[PDB]
Amino acid sequence: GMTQLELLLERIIDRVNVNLRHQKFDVGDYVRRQTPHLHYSKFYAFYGLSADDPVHFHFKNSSLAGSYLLGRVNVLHSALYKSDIRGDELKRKGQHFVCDGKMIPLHDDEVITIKDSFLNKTLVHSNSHDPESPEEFTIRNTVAMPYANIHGSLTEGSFIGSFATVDLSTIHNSVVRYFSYVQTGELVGKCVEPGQIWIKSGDELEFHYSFDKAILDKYISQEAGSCPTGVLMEFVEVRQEDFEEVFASSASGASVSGYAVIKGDTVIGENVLVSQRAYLDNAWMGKGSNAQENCYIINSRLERNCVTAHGGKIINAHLGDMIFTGFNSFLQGSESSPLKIGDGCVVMPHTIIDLEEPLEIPAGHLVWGYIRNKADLAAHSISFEEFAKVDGEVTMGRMTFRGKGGPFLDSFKKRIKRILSENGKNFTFNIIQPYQDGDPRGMYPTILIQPNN
Amino acid sequence: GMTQLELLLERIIDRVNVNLRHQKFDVGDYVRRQTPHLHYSKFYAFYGLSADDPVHFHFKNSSLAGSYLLGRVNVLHSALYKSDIRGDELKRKGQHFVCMIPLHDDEVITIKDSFLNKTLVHSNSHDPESPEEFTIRNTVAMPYANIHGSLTEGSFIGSFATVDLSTIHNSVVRYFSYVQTGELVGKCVEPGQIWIKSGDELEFHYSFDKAILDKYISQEAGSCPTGVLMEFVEVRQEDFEEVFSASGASVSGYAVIKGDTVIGENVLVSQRAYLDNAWMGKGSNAQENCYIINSRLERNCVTAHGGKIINAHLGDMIFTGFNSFLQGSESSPLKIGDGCVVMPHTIIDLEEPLEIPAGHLVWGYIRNKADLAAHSISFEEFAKVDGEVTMGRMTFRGKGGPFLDSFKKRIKRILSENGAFFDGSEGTGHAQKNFTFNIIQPYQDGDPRGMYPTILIQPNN
Ligand SMILES: [Cl-]
Ligand SMILES: [Cl-]
Ligand SMILES: [Cl-]
Ligand SMILES: [Cl-]
Ligand SMILES: [Cl-]
Ligand SMILES: [Cl-]
Repeated sequence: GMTQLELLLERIIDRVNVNLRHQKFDVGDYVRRQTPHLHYSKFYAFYGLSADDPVHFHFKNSSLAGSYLLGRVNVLHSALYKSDIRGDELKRKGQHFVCDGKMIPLHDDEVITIKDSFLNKTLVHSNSHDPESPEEFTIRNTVAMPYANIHGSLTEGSFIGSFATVDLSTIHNSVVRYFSYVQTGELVGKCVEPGQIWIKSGDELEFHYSFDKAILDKYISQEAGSCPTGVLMEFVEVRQEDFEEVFASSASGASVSGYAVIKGDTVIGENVLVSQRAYLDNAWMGKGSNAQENCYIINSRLERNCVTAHGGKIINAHLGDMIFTGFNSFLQGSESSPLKIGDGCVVMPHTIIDLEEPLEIPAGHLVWGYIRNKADLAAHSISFEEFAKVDGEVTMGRMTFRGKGGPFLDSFKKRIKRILSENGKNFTFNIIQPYQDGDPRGMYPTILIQPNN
Repeated sequence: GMTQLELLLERIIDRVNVNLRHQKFDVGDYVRRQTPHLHYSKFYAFYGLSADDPVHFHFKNSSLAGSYLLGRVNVLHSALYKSDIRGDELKRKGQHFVCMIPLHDDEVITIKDSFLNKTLVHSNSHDPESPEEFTIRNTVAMPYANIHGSLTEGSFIGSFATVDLSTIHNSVVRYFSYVQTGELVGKCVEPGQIWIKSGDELEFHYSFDKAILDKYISQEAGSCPTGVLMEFVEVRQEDFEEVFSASGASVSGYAVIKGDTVIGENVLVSQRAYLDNAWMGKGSNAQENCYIINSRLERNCVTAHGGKIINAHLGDMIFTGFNSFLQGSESSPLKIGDGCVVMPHTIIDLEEPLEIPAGHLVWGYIRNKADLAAHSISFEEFAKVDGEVTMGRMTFRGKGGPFLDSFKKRIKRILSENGAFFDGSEGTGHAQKNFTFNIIQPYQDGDPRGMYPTILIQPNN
């Protein structure tokens, strides 16, 4: 027969597949593996406990192997493998969901509910931005691959590829493939191929970029039945070890999680926030800067007020005042080819800078795509000053934009500003173990954790 | 302002004191301590998970620091410090408590508004008033106490005290006292009393000299237990932390096995058993919290919880009672002949070599031969008794024969259930017929520090 876990996976596969059926996309070989009951029972999982935030966890008929969960989370008939479910931004009862001048009071504390889903090394963060569900950040009938980001995005009946990002969007019965970024409000019954960057707000704003596959695949790709490969993968994996070490484990206004890696000649300035799963190596953090979960900052200097979003990687770079580095960005200079970024620049999500020569980006530029040199930069950037005049359609190679450039640019300024603001929490991670043998091996029993009266 | 744990303890104390108010007994200083929140948060607890037995745990408003829990257990508004709650023998739905009523439900342990310190809870409910519920409520228990098949309520159980197969209500049972009396209501049992009482036609009493007892074990309010017995166990609790091929045999991974220990066939060595240079003959059974050291046990020997055997040679089917301390040495070796029954809370501390003949009943305090004479009797002579007998500090009323058979029946049944008589087919038992201890952690800071949150663990549908 099949073990409970082997059966659990097949049922998830089947539920996801029926929902995705119109996309003729089979998740099976992305999920399915060798005697997982044996692989999974090897692992603990961890749940956060805080004196200051009332606990809620409900784990029912699931596996959690190697996962960390924080906040209020239900895991139902699911399998989470080395994922991070971060419910620290979830709203509380009596708080309001605000929408186009309406305010909807929450009946109950917001929870993250994961149901009939398989999440592999996936980060789930922020909260519900869909007024259909203000009390629940629902992920159901979903598969997500390594280093995916489900950021403030209700997801159902969908597939989220490796290093794919879904941002403040409702995802319904859709495929978002590796290294694709989606911020569209809603994505319904779609198939987004790999290496697409897509922003869409209303009917007067739309940005699209598309990576040359031949180039992208070197950094990240994945084939069904096999796990992801490429530079980005090597990069994160080769460092996961150092994260282990730090788990087992001076500047005014600064906060540095114990759950961050801090390495070499790192200098933490004032008002600097370094969150968990942040990785700093020889990092000079200028006043006001903010490293976020799952970002890497290496042999770099950030002058001031720089925000690095989740999955953001910065190597051998010098950043000025208030640079915003988007999701999953790979900004690699070297010692022979240093990278400079001028004040106020916005580096769009999923930007890959991999220098062959020294490069300096001038202040007040919007940057995207693939950049190795000066020519590439010219083909993959524009100044705020020029772009802010745009009212219509612009094409620059693999990039198209439709709408007003001013408000677009402003959407990014507001976002860094809000992060730097809000930015300016006492808890530990408790162990949870699975069945060690027999049929239920690798499964966790039905567990309900809550506060004492 | 008090923390949640400090407050929890006070609440417990106040409840238990109301129960005990007619005895004017204050449990306060036995329970209470310095910044307990800081101390208890330093510890993990453990719950047993089986693929084979449906899990049930419910922990509400409690601290579990350093404790181990197994089987169907509810812990409510309680503080359990380094205790062992063992529900492995609880009954199941459809089984039949003889008095025959059926159980309509699986039997559950419920501990509520109690404080249990290095206490062993075992067996099940022997009260026909409460067949489906083994309750321990408004109770305080001190180190190395046994609550064995005994419902307790509004009571105090002293250090190394044992309450066996009895319902204990608004009573104080003091240190190293053994009670098996069916029910013990509104009583006060002083230290070092051994009391068995069945119906109206049976009663046994022994009493230790206090000057003597106190050297082995004593406790005063506000302080923890002292004495030889305390130094003995504590000097070894370390070897336990570390730890945490014979036909028909079963040795727990959670047991200590040391030196030149030999595990015979059909041998059952349970968790928290401690063997060191123990030759364990076929059928023998080392239970939780027992110690067997520099000893040879010939066969079918059962050593009850707390039983300690040192530098001894035991024959065939010796029954060593609860919390016994049987110490010989190399210059003073101890021999116990076939079939002997060593009553609960027996203390042998040899000054000279001593051999106990086969088919003897032993109790009390024994260092030499003179003492042995004063503190034992042959089954053959005792079986003749129908009436009253006195032997020094020992008193007996009833029929000696039935009394003896009550012991024999027990060892025999234990052996049997243990699968001591495994032929390779029939006589199958525990030693032949599986879980892990999983961790739980408390709150590490603030107000709730040292507390565990509310946890409900159950099977998947
Ligand atoms: Cl896997
Ligand atoms: Cl919406
Ligand atoms: Cl993909
Ligand atoms: Cl204590
Ligand atoms: Cl104990
Ligand atoms: Cl006492």
